[PDB]
Amino acid sequence: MNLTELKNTPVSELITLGENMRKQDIIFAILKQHAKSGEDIFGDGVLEILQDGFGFLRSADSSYLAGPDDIYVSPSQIRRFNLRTGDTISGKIRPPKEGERYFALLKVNEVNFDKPENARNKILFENLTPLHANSRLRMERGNGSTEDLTARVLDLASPIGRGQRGLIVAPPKAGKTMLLQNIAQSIAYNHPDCVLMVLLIDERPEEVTEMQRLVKGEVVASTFDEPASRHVQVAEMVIEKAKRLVEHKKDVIILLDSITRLARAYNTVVPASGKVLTGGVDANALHRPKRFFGAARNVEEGGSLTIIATALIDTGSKMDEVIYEEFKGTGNMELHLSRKIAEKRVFPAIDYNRSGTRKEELLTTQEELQKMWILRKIIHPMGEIDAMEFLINKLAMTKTNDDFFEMMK
Amino acid sequence: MNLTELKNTPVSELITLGENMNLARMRKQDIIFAILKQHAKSGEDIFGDGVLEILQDGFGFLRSADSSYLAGPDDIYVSPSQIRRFNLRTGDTISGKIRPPKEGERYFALLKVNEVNFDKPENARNKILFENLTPLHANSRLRMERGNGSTEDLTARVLDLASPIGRGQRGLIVAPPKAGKTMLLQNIAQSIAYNHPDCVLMVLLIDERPEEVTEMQRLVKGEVVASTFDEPASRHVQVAEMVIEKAKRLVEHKKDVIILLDSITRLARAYNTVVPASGKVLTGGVDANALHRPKRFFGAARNVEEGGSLTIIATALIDTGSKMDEVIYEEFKGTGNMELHLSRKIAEKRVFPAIDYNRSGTRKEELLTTQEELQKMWILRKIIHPMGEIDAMEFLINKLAMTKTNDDFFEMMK
Amino acid sequence: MVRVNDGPFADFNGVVEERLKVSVSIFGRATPVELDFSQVEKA
RNA sequence: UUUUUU
Ligand SMILES: Nc1ncnc2c1ncn2[C@@H]1O[C@H](COP(=O)(O)OP(=O)(O)O)[C@@H](O)[C@H]1O
Ligand code: BEF
Ligand code: BEF
Ligand SMILES: [Mg+2]
Ligand SMILES: [Mg+2]
Repeated sequence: MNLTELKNTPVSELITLGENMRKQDIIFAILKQHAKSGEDIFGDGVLEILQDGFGFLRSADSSYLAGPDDIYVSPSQIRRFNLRTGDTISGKIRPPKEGERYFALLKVNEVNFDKPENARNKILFENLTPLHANSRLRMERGNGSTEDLTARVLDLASPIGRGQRGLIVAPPKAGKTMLLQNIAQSIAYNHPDCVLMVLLIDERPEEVTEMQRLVKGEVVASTFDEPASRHVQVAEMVIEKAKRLVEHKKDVIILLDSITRLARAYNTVVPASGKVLTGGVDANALHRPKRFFGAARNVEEGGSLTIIATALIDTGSKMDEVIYEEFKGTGNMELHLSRKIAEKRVFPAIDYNRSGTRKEELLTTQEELQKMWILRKIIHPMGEIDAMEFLINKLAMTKTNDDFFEMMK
Repeated sequence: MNLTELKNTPVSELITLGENMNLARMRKQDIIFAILKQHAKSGEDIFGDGVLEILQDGFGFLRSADSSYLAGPDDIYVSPSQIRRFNLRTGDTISGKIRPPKEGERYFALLKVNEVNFDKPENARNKILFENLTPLHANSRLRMERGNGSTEDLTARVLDLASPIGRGQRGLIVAPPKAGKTMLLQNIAQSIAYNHPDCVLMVLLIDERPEEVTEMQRLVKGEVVASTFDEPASRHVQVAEMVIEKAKRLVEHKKDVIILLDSITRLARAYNTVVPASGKVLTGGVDANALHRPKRFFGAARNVEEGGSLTIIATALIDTGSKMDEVIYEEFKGTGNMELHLSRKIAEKRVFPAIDYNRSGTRKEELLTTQEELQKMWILRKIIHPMGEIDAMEFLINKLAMTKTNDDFFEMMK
Repeated sequence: MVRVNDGPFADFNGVVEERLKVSVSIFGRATPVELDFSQVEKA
């Protein structure tokens, strides 16, 4: 008998189940009747601690925003297990008493899919020792797929490891979103062990539904129908949840689209400092988004936080150049996409020379790196379009990059 | 029996040592506190140390390196009378006997100061202040070339030829993001640890990647103070101020200090963040009064005739699309006297070190080179100038790779 | 015929025209490069 | 806000 399980089941099954004993009211009455029997009730959600010291368990069906079925978590419970915003909580609950408006948490069974006692003893995210990415996250399916081309080129141009802090940088309509979707598919197939989250900020609503029905993971969104205030709050919840999972030695990946628009939202809510950078960006506005992107890191103790976010350039607005260059000096991987290549309908429209990854020797074998190095020396003299036409025709001849390398010989 | 020595030792050895005098449940900080108190009960002396920071009220505390010289729980109170006695000032490394806090107190107190800047306390009363030291151009060359025929040594060798570094230099590794500035600073740090172990090496990391902090502290043989981009600008400023004052104190003791700063452009941005608005803003969004403080920070680096020096090699950013960084870079160029430029064009061809030879250089390089060494570098620059950026580096690296040292390379030129 | 086991041209074969002037058949463009005697191995 | 940023 769980609250979110009742919220998921269709109304028809709920009405039948309640007769055996608005939809929100069906669930409420069913839960109360089960409480009358003396049987236990259960609920769950991600914790959000308010300023007063108490918190609520937000639900995914409300994008982790305030919801009618939110579960109150008392301050004493938060202090007992050192809970912090982002902690996924599951436990026994009770309907609200007279003069109350919320379900209350009686006992916490699970904190971050683990024993509550262990959440008292753990090393905090702020204290984890950072590292450059060690373990390679290979995107190439190898299934000889035509979509796989995007993954294969990615592996050659800008490898991705666990804890990477990368950017898919390109002008509007260059292929950033679909490239992020290609990455999401590659992650679900090649790395089902990783905890995949897709954060969509200030982007098209149809892409939200396209992404949640396409990726095998969790999708949190805040479309351009929403104000900047909402974008910020939602992103903060998601990033804190990632940090908690990393404290449990998990390999989390966040595909963010778009991080440029998230930075704009921060610039919208930031207190005016009396100093404004070129493009209309407050001098203090990029500190918060910089810490958000900089969350991504490799941990020596165990686990990692990867963030692959899309960024905008050549928008005519200098603000986006500032944001992009600031994030480049924060991260360590950029896959550039060219409008010139995309207008010729050449996909993936990847600017090979501008793309790249820092310390890529930590993510590649000795000979793989030597082969990529040659390949770059060969592609550099070519034009943006010529480079991709050349590379895609050569890769299309084989199923995998390994066979392509063997052809180079 | 020293506080920081107890903080360094693992908890296992601390619990065993304390049981010899239940500690398993309590936090490590408590193990140290209880152990220190018990030793004080015996009448035996206790000791502590740290860098001084004087508050506005006239008293100070001894900050610790494990807190990046910020406020810490184990900070040692230094009474105003102690500061006046030995003319102590913020940055002074202090070592002395300490006592646990009494009832109504929250801090360890300093009984007697044994050592002020690794020297006798009386000598700190009598010294010439940093503001009064007579400045000079760099005299003593700090040669970076290992000579071990290493492939990393290439970066050092080219550096020696393009922009020599002397004691008291005020230099900049200028380049766009991902051109090789940080790794070039790491190469410099290695060369300093091997060729100049006498110099006091400090590595200040401001607003840069966190993995580089741990990479640097496990790589360089020196002290590493950091304030990553996870930190606000306020923290960057305060940390940098502590480090620069500590350097000045050591130079007052005729020491040759070197500060490898990455990045000084971001430090300048932090100053612009906390500076009071003047109602006048320069090109790129930089307050008209914002660069005075960072300019004094970079300008601290100088050669002293009386003895010792302060060198600062800091990285700067260009071609970021943000005019602010061009302003900061050009302002620092008119403050310093050495710039090693790195080219994004060379770096994209995977040619390292990606050094822009023509743009690099050092002022008054005749004070840092022999007569014939300077003549050979001069000829070499005349030959490299007509070449393109990339062609210049490919040519020079292929020629240098033929020999182990620059001296043999010069003998080949004949 | 000659084999290259050092640098980017490692794991490749070729022929010495005349330091050794050995070209490597890479992609669909010959890359003539000069390797030392130890940088390459006889075929 | 304008100017400055340009
Ligand atoms: N001397 C070098 N040899 C090989 N690779 C280098 C060298 N210098 C830089 N690189 C490559 O460039 C990348 C970024 O260099 P970095 O020093 O971080 O530049 P910046 O500090 O200007 O951002 C590194 O991850 C490294 O792969
Ligand atoms: F218009 Be695209 F999504 F940047
Ligand atoms: F991105 Be580099 F460190 F300037
Ligand atoms: Mg898009
Ligand atoms: Mg760097």
